Amino acid sequence: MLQQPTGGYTTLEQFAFTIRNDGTNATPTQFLQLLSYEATENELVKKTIPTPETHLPSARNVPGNVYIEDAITQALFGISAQNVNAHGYFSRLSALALPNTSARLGLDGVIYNSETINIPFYDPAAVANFAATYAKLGNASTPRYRADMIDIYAHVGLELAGTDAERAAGVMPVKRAKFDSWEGSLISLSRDVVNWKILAFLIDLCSLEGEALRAFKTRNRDVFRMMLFIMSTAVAANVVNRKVTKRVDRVLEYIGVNSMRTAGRTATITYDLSRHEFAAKFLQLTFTRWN
Amino acid sequence: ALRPELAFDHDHIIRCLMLAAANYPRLEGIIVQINTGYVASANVIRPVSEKRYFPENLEQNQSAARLVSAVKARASEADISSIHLAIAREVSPMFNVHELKKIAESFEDPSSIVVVLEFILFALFFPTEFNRIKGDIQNVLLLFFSRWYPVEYGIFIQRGATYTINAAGEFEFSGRNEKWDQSLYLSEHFPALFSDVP
Amino acid sequence: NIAVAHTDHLSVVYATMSNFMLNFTNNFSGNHATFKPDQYVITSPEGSYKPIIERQGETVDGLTIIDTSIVWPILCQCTYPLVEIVYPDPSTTLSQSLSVAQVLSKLTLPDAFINMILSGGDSVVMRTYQTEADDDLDEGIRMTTYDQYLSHIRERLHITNVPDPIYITGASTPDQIAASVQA
Amino acid sequence: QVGIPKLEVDHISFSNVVSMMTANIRTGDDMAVERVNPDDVRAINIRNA
Amino acid sequence: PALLRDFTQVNWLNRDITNMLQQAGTKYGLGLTETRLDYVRLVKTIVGHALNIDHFAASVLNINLRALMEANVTADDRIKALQAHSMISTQFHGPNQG
Amino acid sequence: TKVIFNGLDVNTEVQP
Amino acid sequence: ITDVDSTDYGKLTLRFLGTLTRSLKMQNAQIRRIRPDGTVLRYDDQIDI
Repeated sequence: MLQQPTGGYTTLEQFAFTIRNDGTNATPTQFLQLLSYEATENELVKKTIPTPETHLPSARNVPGNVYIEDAITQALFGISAQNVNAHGYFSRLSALALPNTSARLGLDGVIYNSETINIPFYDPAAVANFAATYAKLGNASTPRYRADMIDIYAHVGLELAGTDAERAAGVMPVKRAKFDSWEGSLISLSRDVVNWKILAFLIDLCSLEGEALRAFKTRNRDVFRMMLFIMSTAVAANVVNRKVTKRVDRVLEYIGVNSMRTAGRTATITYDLSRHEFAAKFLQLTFTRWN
Repeated sequence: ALRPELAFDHDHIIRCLMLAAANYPRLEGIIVQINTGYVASANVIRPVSEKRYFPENLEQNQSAARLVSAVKARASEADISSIHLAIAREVSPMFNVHELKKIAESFEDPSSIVVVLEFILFALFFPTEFNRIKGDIQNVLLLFFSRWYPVEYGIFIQRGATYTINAAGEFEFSGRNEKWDQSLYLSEHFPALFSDVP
Repeated sequence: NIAVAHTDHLSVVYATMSNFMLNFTNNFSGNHATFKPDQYVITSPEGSYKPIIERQGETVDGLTIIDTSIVWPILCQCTYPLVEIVYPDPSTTLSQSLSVAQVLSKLTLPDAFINMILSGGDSVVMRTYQTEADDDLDEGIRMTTYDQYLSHIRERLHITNVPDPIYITGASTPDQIAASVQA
Repeated sequence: QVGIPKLEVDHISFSNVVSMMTANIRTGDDMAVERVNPDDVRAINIRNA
Repeated sequence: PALLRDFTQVNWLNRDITNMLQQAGTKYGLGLTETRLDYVRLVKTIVGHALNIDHFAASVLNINLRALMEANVTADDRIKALQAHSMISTQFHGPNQG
Repeated sequence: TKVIFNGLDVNTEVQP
Repeated sequence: ITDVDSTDYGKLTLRFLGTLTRSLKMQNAQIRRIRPDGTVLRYDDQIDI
């Protein structure tokens, strides 16, 4: 029954987000330094983000317990081909949104009906606010509710590849980002970033207050710029790798502009139609909370 | 005067019957067995020899030919046991959420009223036992209010096809068209076509 | 030509059958606008879950999938007593259900027993640390794991109307420790 | 402190967790699903729909 | 060559295995490891077994099962293509399985 | 004759 | 051993699946009321005997 000192569960060594590359294991901060980019002249301008709709879906009665956490990641950064998922037990979340409920949310990423014996879980009070915002992710494919899978991506590219000199004006030149690679590359970061404990992050966003939110956003604006990069190569138009003499570069076509089908096919992670609606519903919901 | 036996208890028999309604699957079938034989013993109803549903006679006719076959492909056979099972299901407690043997019929001609009339007569001889299946029977009833005659369907669906009874009273119609499926029977969703609100 | 022998001889049939030995749960439907099952569940604090009513397809027996076509035979091919009258004696039904209530109570006995043994219950397994002075393999303080608490103590003190045990203070409250524990 | 993926190193491992399948999940069989004919052909509508 | 950690006469080799295997780095295991339960039905389905194969063959067996379980399409989405092959105004009643 | 049966029906067969 | 046989126990048999079996190891199973969402409620008298 862990608690947060307002440092948050992210101020802990229990679960930390680390990519493995370079023959040893490294933190996200060290990785991003390799991403160097130029310009190709198609101005990607920051639009406004429309507020979400308050109505929460109903968690249709369900016996047993689903791994609510699993699906959140298994859709966003899921590597292995994921079939249609617009359907599913994806809104049991809202059953935590009400005041007095007994249903608890454990560590590891499960949603128990009744707290059982020997299972460590997040604090029942700070998991409430996380739900009154993310249980709203249940209606991701209901017509007349789904977000728009175009404009948010403009917001995304201004984040992982936008030098501050640009974001302060709200406009930037479309970039083509290439870092140096190894073998599997793009697919390897996916099989890696999947098992990260995303819930250990999102809970902090909706609780931690201005004192420990300005400090929280400063140490974690990088764990965000990591699960935002992989989520981006699932959109880019090309992945062709340039060649030096012995070196290899993974030029990525157009980060921040959204096409409709993956450049990866075989080389990188791939999305599906049912997932395009999903990524837009996540990316929209999370940005208001972050920004 | 004393009997004398070990007094038949109220409790326990209620708990041991309740635990059996979670492990033992055929409990329901045994509860039916005891009170269905009572119906057949009281000699309340029994099937007859000949048939006489739709005639008033002088039928078999050329114009009737269409209406004749519509009622014929709806006729249930007077099986002694099938009759008793309907009278018994009316009172007996259930553990599985049963639903209707569904029919696919696009309401095309005036002779298709022989389907909506069946759902009327079923809702009278068995008013309970009609509550449980009220939603799945609603799903095949909306075709009668759309294809047969619209405008009302267009303004009724505008309000929505489902509501929640909560808010300590009142009704909360959700402005969206959805299907029933029966899987959401035991929750906070009442089929909105049976509301009564105008 | 049916309603008389349908709302008299058949009406007094349900009127009595509504109150038998093995019929208990309310299946009332006189207000389709507002009515729900209100189901119960068998749950243990030690990870177990079993409902009484649940979603499933048809079983290997004719209790699921209610046929709605069983209406036309009972309006045409069914002679009534047309109201000679036979009253079924109470003996054959009162004893019938009395023995069915026996099989259940005698069949549910094993798994309610062997299950009960591997539960422990009415125990704690605690440890006491000697606060110097003179020891005694006693006194000191009484430690128990949180999981042992929630299983035995928490569901038992919950039956009565007592506010849940007070949290130990980071600050010192050697004053009201027992005053809040008194409630 | 995480787990280094074993699919990329040299030295061969000789024991690991394999995701099996129980006797409940079954694949590639049949469904006794039934048909119901359109009854009459004359009043079918391919025109728009 | 770890499951014999206390069954061999050869003395030198024994002390060695029960030292690098006892180590605070690695650990051996065998049998049933964990279980994934079912949502609506409530039965065990996908069980993990700490099997005795090698990493090269165990990797291939997991690609298969994962692509069978990440399909998320039940055998009931079969009757939606079985119907594209008959009179335009026909239909089916699926024996729901999930 | 149209006989009264209870459960679901069996006709055509699907394929993997 | 006491004659009273269990032909089927805890096991549910659907006709289109076969014969699935549950566990039988409960503990302090206190029959309690379920709220619509699928959560154990508590003891509110005048509603639960």
